[PDB]
Amino acid sequence: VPISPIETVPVKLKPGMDGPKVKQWPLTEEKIKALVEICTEMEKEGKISKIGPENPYNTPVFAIKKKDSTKWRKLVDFRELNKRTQDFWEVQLGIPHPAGLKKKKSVTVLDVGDAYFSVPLDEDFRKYTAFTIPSINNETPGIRYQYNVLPQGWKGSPAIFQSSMTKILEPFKKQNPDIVIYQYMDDLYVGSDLEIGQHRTKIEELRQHLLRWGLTTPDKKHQKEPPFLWMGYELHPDKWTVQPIVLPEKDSWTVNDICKLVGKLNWASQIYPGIKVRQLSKLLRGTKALTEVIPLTEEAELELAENREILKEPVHGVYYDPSKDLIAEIQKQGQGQWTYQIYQEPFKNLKTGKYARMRGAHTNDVKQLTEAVQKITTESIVIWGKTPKFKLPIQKETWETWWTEYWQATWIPEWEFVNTPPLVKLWYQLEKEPIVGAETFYVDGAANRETKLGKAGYVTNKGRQKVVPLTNTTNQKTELQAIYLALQDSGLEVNIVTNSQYALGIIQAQPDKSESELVNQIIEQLIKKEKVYLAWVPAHKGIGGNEQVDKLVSA
Amino acid sequence: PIETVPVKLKPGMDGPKVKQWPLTEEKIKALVEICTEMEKEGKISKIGPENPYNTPVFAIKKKDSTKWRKLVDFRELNKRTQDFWEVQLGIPHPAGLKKKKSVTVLDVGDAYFSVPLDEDFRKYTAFTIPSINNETPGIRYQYNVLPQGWKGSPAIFQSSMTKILEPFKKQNPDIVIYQYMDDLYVGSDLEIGQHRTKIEELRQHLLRWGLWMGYELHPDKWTVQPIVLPEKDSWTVNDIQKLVGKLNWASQIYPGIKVRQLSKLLRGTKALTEVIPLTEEAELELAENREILKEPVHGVYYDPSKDLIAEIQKQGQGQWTYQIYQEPFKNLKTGKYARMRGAHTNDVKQLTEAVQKITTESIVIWGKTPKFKLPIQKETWETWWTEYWQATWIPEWEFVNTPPLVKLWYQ
DNA sequence: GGTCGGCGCCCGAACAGGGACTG
DNA sequence: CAGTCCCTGTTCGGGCGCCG
Repeated sequence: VPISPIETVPVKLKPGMDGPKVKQWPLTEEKIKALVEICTEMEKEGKISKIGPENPYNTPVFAIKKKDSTKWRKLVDFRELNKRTQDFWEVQLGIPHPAGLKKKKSVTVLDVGDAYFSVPLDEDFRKYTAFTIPSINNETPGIRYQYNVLPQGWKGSPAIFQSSMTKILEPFKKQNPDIVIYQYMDDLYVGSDLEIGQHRTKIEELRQHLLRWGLTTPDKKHQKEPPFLWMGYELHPDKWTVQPIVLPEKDSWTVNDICKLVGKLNWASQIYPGIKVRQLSKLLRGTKALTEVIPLTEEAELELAENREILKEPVHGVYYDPSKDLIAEIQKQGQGQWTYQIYQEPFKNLKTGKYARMRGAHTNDVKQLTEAVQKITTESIVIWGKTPKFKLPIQKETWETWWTEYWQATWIPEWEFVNTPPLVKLWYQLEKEPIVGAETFYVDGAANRETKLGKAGYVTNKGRQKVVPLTNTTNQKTELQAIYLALQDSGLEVNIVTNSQYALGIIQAQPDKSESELVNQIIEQLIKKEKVYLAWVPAHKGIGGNEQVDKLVSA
Repeated sequence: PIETVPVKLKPGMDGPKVKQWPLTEEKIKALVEICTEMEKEGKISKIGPENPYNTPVFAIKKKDSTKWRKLVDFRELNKRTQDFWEVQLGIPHPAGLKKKKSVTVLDVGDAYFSVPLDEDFRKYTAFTIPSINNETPGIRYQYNVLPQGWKGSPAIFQSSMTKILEPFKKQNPDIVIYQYMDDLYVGSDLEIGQHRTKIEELRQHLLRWGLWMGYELHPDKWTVQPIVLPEKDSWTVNDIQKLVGKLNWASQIYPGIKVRQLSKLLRGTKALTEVIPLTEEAELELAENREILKEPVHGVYYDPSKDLIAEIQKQGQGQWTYQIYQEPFKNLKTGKYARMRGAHTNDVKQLTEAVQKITTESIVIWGKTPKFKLPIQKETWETWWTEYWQATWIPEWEFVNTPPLVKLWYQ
């Protein structure tokens, strides 16, 4: 067997474990013909070699159809191999995005062939890549091969190819520094600001530099004229857009279906602004069978129809211009949902997106807005390496009020206010000092761990009082209920004294939404008030009426 | 031609496997230039995917410095080699360093590039350089010399360092010199003028052996933040309720605290804004409790076998309080920072500055870095903290969310 | 078909750590 | 006292998309 022009990556197994020894699956007669035809072709080219009984290893093998071609792809079920091989550190840290490309004079795209089959495997590792090819007869012993290149299906094949490919491009990139080469596996986006004459020369220089290592650049996959098909997009000299997305039109929707629907809606949200998957993801909660057919709710059918209405119109993105600033603007789409657009010139979106994660049982719009800014910041640094300037639907004074008074550290990068309703605001403000002339409510609540019964009420300085029996409750729900009562039976200005750190920690965080209906009722009463002062006192210390109301709600 | 000191991980543990976070453009361009240069000087060499280990990498600019500096987050590697730099080749901590009138820090990380690393240990010093928009896959390297920011580097170089410092320690015996990581702490009771000159004498004393920085500290002027009670002449119900709650919380630190006579002032269901006169038994319980807060807590002392822990509280208006302890309510030191960089505009910058000051103080006093309890959400911190870091070490931290209880540490 | 790697989303289940009360 | 229970937050396992 000849020597391959690329240096080989030494691969070991995990210490103490032997190679795989698994029996072959029974294969359909149409797949055996496709395998023997492709096996017999690859041993002629030096990519697989025969092995005898001295190889005690074996692993299953099969084949799937190629998309839009009569050719078959050979895949090996290396699940038992991959368990015992050494771990690899993948060098693909993410996926490039067209919004990060810069306008270049000339653009060229190519795709090499038999990529994994043009890179050799380590000599001492080929023995563990032994597999059997079942013949048309079950009594035939079958032909046993071992791989000489990176087997499609092994966990180290992508990792080894990406690193070997970069090593071959380094000498070219070192000689041609002004040439931009986006390397993602077998696809090479090449662009330069050189004139179109000396462009094609450097292209030819690359196709010959890659040829010296057994990497073929077929003219079938060579692309010299716009538009270019790169990473599933359409690159034009001034704009770009995704390749057409097709949503299913099922009359009867299954769970799995929603998942392909939801998956493509998230993929479309990167340039199609305003995609919502709130009501469609509400169909995937608490379901067990990927196939338990599920009827679409009224809110989900509306959400689907809106999304179909956004996909009819054509949209496109632009490229990144380093000379001008990066801008990102956010809107409050719905309750728990957010959208944003990143651009440099008005209405010329580099890309869009959405954020809708519910973090915590109690939150407000300001928290979610801060979470959204951070998600945009990280994503922007991935693609452009810088933080955009932000246009936020929150008043400057609103944000200044929040971050200065919040006990956690919180911050938003350089931003400016944009008057786009609905505006994010704080729905209520707790006073910092007790209110003069306002009735003072000493609240408490308790419950029984066994009976699940409890009381909750208050005692005031004007003699007012209430105690309410509660069934199927906890100690925490009662201390919250006691505050709800004081809010109901008080005027517009009220002072409230509790001994509940749990209740006080939730309210001071100024939430406007909650998963607990009792909190939402407390919020609704807090918005109706003009001035509210909360205070904490230690319990069981004989403080004011807090000990008097502790003895009333004891049982 | 120097012999390599053999190093091994702690038993039954693999190398670090931490993903590289996204980096800005100004950082990636700085790492490329440095790494190609360090590759050209043979300090590092490119590797491949067969190395399953990786450590995050980013760049910093020290306070009032224009040149970039490569920094590696070997916190995970240092946790996994802890038995080396503590048992075999430990460094003593001079208890007199914190008593000096002026202490100066010097980055000596460039010297570690002169000593080769153990061949079998280079596999764990692996790191990856990302690219903007993932243009190219990760450009991986590994260290072929003593890496900056690794706990095992100053321990191997300790024998070489002491021999360089002996001619200077002999001429100046009253000068205290401590080495922690890539930094060198030199403290002296000399006047500020002749102190800086002796620093330059050292600097040229290290330039002749194959090695520059400057950051001055004054540990004798480090103050602590005690728990203080208000001196009001007219007390309202709310004032007394806040006072009892704060004194009740302080009772976990000073057991001698009593709130019996003050709670008696809170018997009736009175309005919060109503003015209450202090009884004679309460005015004495208040004055006695003020004296207990002047006394030091009984039974507090540093334990070298225990890990330090630091808590930070945001007090607003650029005020930040902190406490260092090993066992709860046994605070080795308390304090308060005000007017740091980014006050009144950035809380992450202030929180980043406060951690650095606290860590620096922990190195001067005990020679350890505390594990921080940061008052910030995890996602907020991990997004911005690298933009304000100006130090060669990185402490450990965790994220807490303790609602303000009462104002124990700030009036 | 039921290969590999990367990144993203959505969900639930398992994990985990602190507070109040009881044991 | 040490044990729960109540609550809340995080981490991971598993589905889809997209790319190769």
